[PDB]
Amino acid sequence: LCSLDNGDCDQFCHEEQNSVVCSCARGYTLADNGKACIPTGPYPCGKQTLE
Amino acid sequence: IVGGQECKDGECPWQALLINEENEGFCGGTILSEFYILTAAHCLYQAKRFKVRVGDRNTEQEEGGEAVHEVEVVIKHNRFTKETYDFDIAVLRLKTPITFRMNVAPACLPERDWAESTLMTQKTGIVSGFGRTHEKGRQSTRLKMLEVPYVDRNSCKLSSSFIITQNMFCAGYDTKQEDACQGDSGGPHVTRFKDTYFVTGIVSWGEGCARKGKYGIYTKVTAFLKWIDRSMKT
Ligand SMILES: N=C(N)c1ccc(CNC(=O)CNC(=O)[C@@H](COCc2ccccc2)NS(=O)(=O)Cc2ccccc2)cc1
Ligand SMILES: [Ca+2]
Ligand SMILES: [Ca+2]
Repeated sequence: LCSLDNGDCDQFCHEEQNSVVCSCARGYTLADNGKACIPTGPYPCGKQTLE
Repeated sequence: IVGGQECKDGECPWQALLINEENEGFCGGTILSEFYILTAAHCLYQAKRFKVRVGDRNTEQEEGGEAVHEVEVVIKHNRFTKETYDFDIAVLRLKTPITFRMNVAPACLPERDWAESTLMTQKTGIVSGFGRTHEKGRQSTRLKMLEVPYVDRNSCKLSSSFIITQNMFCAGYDTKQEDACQGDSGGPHVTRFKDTYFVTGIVSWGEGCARKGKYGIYTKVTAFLKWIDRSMKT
């Protein structure tokens, strides 16, 4: 269930075929584990900037 | 912003400030990408011509991180009307792309269903801007941010003297003296999720600022995601 801790997804969670399917916003690519979202550039959307 | 805190270095990078001829900020906006800014439609009546400044946190001086951008295209929602403040949303396309850097970065656009079931069901969101720090005061020179609790939709309707349409939601406190205010309009209301911030609202209106028994009213972004995509696509 996506209702269970967002299905362990980093960002978007969908309950397709009774199973979890995670996706990401633009600027990120889904990780090999199909859960984490990996940034593509130095300034991915939604991240505060440390430098 | 009434109460809350000052946005520290790199804390509110998606904040945008609309400035008039005198380089005075009159409304806020949210950076969606290098060419697009999200703001409120009622901000388009607050000034003849205007520009968009990013990376600013103090309008009293020039640090060297700020950057001004001219507005190429203005896309205001056709159904907007000052009579109800419904459909209070607009998207601006800049002539030149924003250079992302310290204090300058976009906020993420979430998906509709996920946003409504996971982001708007969170305890709080965050609103920011250079608006007034008090109801009768002047515009703030420092960018401020404020954690605003999501407000039960029912409680809000009962507290409002005006109609709360399905294109708006409320946030803030019933009596605590913290709230967005005039000048913050068009500004961002973002929701944090696992260290990633998603745009969830647009500073729209309110009966006064931080008044007891009253909340802050924001344009419900999830209700315009498709409209926003179209505006950015075409
Ligand atoms: N969170 C917040 N507290 C907040 C955030 C942003 C803004 C900026 N936007 C505006 O002011 C839009 N104008 C209004 O809201 C009018 C009219 O409100 C009634 C209404 C009529 C028709 C349809 C729907 C509502 N109120 S005010 O009390 O005169 C606004 C003000 C408050 C303080 C100093 C100056 C003006 C204001 C308050
Ligand atoms: Ca400055
Ligand atoms: Ca209040």
